[PDB]
Amino acid sequence: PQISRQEYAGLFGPTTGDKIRLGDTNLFIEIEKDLRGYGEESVYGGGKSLRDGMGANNHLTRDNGVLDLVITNVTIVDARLGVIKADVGIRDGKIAGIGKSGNPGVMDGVTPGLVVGVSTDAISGEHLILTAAGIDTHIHLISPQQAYHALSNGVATFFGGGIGPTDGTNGTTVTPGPWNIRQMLRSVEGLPVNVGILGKGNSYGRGPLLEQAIAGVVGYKVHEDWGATANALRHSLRMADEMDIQVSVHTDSLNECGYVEDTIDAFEGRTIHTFHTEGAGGGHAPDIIRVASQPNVLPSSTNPTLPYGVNSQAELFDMIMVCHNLVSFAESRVRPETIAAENVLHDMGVISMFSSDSQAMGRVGENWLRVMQTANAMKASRGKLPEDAPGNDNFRVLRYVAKITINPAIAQGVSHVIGSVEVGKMADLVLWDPRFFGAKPKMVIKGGMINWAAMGDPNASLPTPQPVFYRPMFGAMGKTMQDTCVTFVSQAALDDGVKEKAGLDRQVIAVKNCRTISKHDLVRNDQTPNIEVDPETFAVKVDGVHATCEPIDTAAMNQRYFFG
Amino acid sequence: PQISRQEYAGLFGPTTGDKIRLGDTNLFIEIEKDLRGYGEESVYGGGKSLRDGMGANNHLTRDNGVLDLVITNVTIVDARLGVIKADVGIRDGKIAGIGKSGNPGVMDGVTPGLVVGVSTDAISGEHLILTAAGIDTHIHLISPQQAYHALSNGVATFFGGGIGPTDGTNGTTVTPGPWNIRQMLRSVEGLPVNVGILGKGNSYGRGPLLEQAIAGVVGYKVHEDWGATANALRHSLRMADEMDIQVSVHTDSLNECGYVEDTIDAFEGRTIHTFHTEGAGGGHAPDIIRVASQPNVLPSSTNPTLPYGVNSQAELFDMIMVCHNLVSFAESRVRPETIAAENVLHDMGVISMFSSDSQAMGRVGENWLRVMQTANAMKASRGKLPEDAPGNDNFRVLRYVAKITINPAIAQGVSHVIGSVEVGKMADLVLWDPRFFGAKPKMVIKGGMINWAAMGDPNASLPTPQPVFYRPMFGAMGKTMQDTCVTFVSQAALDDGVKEKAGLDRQVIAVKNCRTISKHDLVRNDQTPNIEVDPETFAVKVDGVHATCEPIDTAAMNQRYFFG
Amino acid sequence: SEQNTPLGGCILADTPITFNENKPVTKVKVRNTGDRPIQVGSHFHFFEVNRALEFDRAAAYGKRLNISSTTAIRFEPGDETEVPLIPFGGKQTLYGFNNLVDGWTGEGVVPNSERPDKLEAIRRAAERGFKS
Amino acid sequence: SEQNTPLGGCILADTPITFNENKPVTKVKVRNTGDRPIQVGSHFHFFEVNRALEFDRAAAYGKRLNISSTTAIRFEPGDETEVPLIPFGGKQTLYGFNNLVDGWTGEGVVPNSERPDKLEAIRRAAERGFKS
Amino acid sequence: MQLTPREVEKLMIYTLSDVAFKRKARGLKLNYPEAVSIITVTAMEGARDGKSVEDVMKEASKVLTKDDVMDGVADLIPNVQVEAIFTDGSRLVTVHDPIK
Amino acid sequence: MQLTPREVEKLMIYTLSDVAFKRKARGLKLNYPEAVSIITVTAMEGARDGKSVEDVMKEASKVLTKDDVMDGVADLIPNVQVEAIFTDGSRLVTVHDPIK
Ligand code: NI
Ligand code: NI
Ligand code: NI
Ligand code: NI
Repeated sequence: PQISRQEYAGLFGPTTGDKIRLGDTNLFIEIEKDLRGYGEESVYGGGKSLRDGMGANNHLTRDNGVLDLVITNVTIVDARLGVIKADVGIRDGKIAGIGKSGNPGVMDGVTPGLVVGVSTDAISGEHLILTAAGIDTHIHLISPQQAYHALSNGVATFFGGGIGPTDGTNGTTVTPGPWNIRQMLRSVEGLPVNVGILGKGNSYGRGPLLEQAIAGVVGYKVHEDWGATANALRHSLRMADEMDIQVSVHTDSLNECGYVEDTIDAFEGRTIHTFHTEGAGGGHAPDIIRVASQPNVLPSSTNPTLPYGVNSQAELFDMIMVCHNLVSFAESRVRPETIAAENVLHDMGVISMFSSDSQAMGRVGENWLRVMQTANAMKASRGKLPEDAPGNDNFRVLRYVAKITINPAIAQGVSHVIGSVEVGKMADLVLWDPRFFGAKPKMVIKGGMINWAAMGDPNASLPTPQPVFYRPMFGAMGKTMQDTCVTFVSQAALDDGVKEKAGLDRQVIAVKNCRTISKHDLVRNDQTPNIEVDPETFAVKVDGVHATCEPIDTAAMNQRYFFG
Repeated sequence: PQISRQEYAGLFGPTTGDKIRLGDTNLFIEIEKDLRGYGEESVYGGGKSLRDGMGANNHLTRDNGVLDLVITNVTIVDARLGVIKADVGIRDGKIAGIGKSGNPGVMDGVTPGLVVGVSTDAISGEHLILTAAGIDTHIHLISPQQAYHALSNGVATFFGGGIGPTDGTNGTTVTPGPWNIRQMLRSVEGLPVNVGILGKGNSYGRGPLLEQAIAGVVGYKVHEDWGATANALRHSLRMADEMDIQVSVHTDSLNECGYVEDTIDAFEGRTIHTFHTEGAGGGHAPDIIRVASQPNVLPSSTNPTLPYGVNSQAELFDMIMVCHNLVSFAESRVRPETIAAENVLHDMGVISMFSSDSQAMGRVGENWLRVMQTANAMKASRGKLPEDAPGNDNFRVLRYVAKITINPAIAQGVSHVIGSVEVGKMADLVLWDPRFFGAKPKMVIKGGMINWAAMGDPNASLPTPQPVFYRPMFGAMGKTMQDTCVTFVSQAALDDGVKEKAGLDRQVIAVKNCRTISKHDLVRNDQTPNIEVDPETFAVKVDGVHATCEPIDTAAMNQRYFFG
Repeated sequence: SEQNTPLGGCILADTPITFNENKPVTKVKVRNTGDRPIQVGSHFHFFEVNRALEFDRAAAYGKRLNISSTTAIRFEPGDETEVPLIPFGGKQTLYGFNNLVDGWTGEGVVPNSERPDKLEAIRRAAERGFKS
Repeated sequence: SEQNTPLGGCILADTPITFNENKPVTKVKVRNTGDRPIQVGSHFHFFEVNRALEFDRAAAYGKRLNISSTTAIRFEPGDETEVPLIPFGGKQTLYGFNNLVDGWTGEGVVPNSERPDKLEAIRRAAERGFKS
Repeated sequence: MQLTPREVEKLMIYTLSDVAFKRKARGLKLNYPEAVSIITVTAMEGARDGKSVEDVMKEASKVLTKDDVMDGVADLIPNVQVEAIFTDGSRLVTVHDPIK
Repeated sequence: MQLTPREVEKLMIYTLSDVAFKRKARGLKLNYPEAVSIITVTAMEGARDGKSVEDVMKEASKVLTKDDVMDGVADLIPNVQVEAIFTDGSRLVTVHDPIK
């Protein structure tokens, strides 16, 4: 038979050629591909297709590869797969398939591995967007409660450091030394997010670095506050290459031991992650932004400058002046010209990642929000990216998504296990209502279980009655919370028995592929142009073109959606 | 700079748009894609690019993901990847990557995972074709020496049965009972091919089937010789579905308990592998070929009828009359009309696999030879397949390749580990000279080591001096031969500790995904047309069209190449 | 357009969706002979529907309703409706429902005869009380 | 054509191959001042070639010969040849050879100055005996 | 007072609606949370006042207009549901398309 | 309403400031918590009202005097900080020496 699109959509959601508005933004995504045929559509319910002997197989044991979970008729927004409509399948807390789910007994075209059976539960994705969960590379471990704010914006992995609210943690992403590391590994067992910890890089010999490596860190953080010296850099990077771990940097803002060019030379063409690349959050003043030209630099921005708004200068000024309990350090630190420039460079694919800088100038619960907010402000000011397709904003959206998903993963050497909706990966997933995209998710799926969700009255006759607020779920409960969460570590540590030694019940996974990567390995954000900054007026030129845009008055996904 | 194609080719072999003649055939393959850029071409030698600190990395330890082996500048002919030019990389006896190999320090565009280093050895693929190793699903375990004949035509996996030259083995692919199975598992430890063993299916209750399942079989073989009854079928298939193992069949030639239609009904829409689907090798006379219409049937032909030649009728006649120590059984068994039909159906994608029937009417060392011989006879008679591209024979070639590679694997539930040149798979690979394609390989790579090769005088000053003949290599030696070879088993067996119990040093891998598959899951050979056979004249109609072709006088890759 | 779409809204293309196009269609006449409403879904094995439904049961062997996945047809007491039927796909292996088949429902290979397991099924329906 | 190709032969297209197109080219003049032949390959760090070769060594810093991968240039005794030079790609990290650099050979970020590690390298060449 | 989890949870509603009612009275156009609050409490208070489910439903579907909300909020609130304590017990109230 | 941890937390502020504003209107001199509440909500409400960070800052630095607080409270409140949701997003507001 023949059915109208409108009727089809109502049953099954949007198909190839259909367009979806991402909130109250002016971004419109379009479905590129529909992997789940027509006429044999898998839906859970009374009188529906995923019933016994019909869409569901009723004779196969689980060891035949029957699924543990299926997400049906869902729109996948992923930086590597693009914008597709598919069934998604989970087995052993891993993504087994993307395609057409059902029962091959009674159905043509069931994707191998997507057999629904006796073992299978179901999620109805018809009117939903599925993303990879975000990854926040710049976490200060000041407060355990950050995790909750994060899960509530669709972030489920933390990279950083600290030891609670010490003055060192308030300023840097460091967990210093083997005692403190051990302690912190043990603590995070109580958190419903994945974690990897960073160590203190400012050391003269190998000894003090190696120490922390074996103790379990995934990285070394080089910070001004503890000394952002050439020495620090050099030894940190040399060790890193030895240990297959990452190095992150917060450069010398004062220009004490050098200018940016000297820092660059301290990198010695070695892979490095550069936090708040613009400089409002720290770095060689006015011109740390020039590191975004280099192939060995994996650049990030912290989220308080994105998007650039009318209140942005006022805020930042006042913030530093309290951050550093303080004026010529101030107005040199806080530069309208470079902030605008950061925005543009993002849109170009020259700054490759978003981050929070949690409770050290940024907002742990706003990375997915701000990303979307930025994409939309930038469409307005610049129009369509050249690579956009005329009818849709896919190219753009997808650039931005890479920023909080696959790119962070790649940077910290965990793209083998997390960061994209792809076969063989850990199911660290987020479900969104389009109406709420970026802002307010439906749920978080954390190791194949729902860990976090928007839930109303537990006494009510439905799950939807008011008050609806974010709450832990069963994956967040008991021994499952550890079972479903990863503690990232060094291979050195893994090999030394960190899991036993530290007594960790978390999944313990070795970071890998941190040192052979470059800017060009980054997804949709692989551009290395010439960047020039004017030491007087702080004006930024990118391949000779002035890089600016005007501040926004009104943000999307903002006062409409939030009481906060 | 600018270089001529001809000069380029001489250095690096063929690139995108270049065409290669497969032997003395009229088949021409064309390179679809070139994955390994231009100007940074990785080659082993004195004064070349894969030297220390240049194309090769000299500072990374192996745990950074440096390769164990690299095959450079090679033309990949694979049923899932197609016809591409790439670097191929091996790590931990597995395919880590297909792309551009080198040193990211000094080179742009190195595929992740394809870092060449201190750990890396090299193979020069410039003037070579790389295939997946073939898989022979119909092996009679009559003679251990078959393995050598197989390796020498590019086959490295055996599925079948037997117990040496017993009358039961001479006729069927059965290893009957738990004692015999154990024995045979233990024996094959001495063979340089992968193996999975088949059991005897002709049983009334579950007991006798389950027995063999736990003992380690991957399948049950239902044969006339031991009874090809409805009972047999039914119980075999029911068990199979329980055990996630396969069932293969050799049907009742005499029509004793039934006609083909009754056999079909005994299958009870359950997945099944049908040997010698044409019938010259056994089966319901004249019309077993009609099983190739059914979605649950995974059809195979044995190799003595392919290609159809002028001596084919004479041979086969006389063969049965000795096979069965014997005339109205004979001329009903041996039908020119259905033999021609088999040839056509192959070319259509209706018969999905080639097989040998080793020393029980077919030729263990001729599967790759005959496949190519068939493709070429068929091009001649039929012309271009409709889906062929005008300038090339890729569509065709690739259909045929699927027949000895990925399709067998899928049928026996081992496509997860073997059968295609794809990332994450066991490196079970064959290297060929185009000049010799299908006939005479260069080498076999068996679990990441070279196990078998064409080697001349071991006393000589080179490897090439005469006499050149096939010889075992180091992968075929010592404890490595077991380390690099797989013994396929049932999950039941695996779970019961077959490896310990039987004392096997081989890799022991559980078969999986045998029962949810259908004809449509097969690669390039997924067609289910209407097939009709005339009970008088044995004429075959396929969707109403007479299915015939004329016999060949002269085979390609034949008397030019072989003394045999 | 884009200027008019609500928050999270969809802009749908025009082209209708065509489903089940290849599949051969059998029309059967269905009367509900019970006192209570009967409703049947898209993927149910029509052959095995509520005993109280009276239709040509033989014709529904291996069949489902040729309607949209997930939807249903309602048969109110004492009413007659014509319904389109189509065969199941895949392997045509039907386990469970009312335990009438618990197997293969395909045609097999012989045009202008019935498979005996079909005739068995049909006989068994009759004496389990499934109205034809 | 196809009718004319030998067994295993190739039918090559016409279009020439273009390599290293983006990369900036430095021409240097090279004299072999030794008594023995010197031959240098495509991926060798030209800066670090045989002491007996006399050329503008500073100009070869971070450079390779702009020739076909795997090929080489032969410098016979007492002969002079001009050679095209191009920078290395990737990370521009050069370890080993004659232990002149054992690092980063990039330009860095300041147009119309030299990085000091480059000047170090160049000085070190001079007093290890590498002729300029 | 022996407050149960259900009782305590309902304090959130009361607090957000008080803020919301103050804002609406300043002429502010309401957002999503705020609007949902006002509809929810209207129902709840009706229940307490002794009305029927039917009657409260009407009442709550009429408290807010398109004008009173920020553009688009309607699209965000297709229905509101709350359990309230009626004379005959706890009952679910669905309020259909409350922003007309 | 899909309340996030940040949203829920802010209800505490609203509840304490309502109490605080009632007390100030009785002529009670405010304590530390109470005073911090009133300054905080003033900012927050400004944000919502559509003002600039600059403008709310002024407003909040002027709501309470020395007279309105208990002796010494000033010494306890050198600055107040809150994140509010401005038209352009969430922003930090520092209010310098609010009790003058
Ligand atoms: Ni920082
Ligand atoms: Ni920080
Ligand atoms: Ni046979
Ligand atoms: Ni046989």
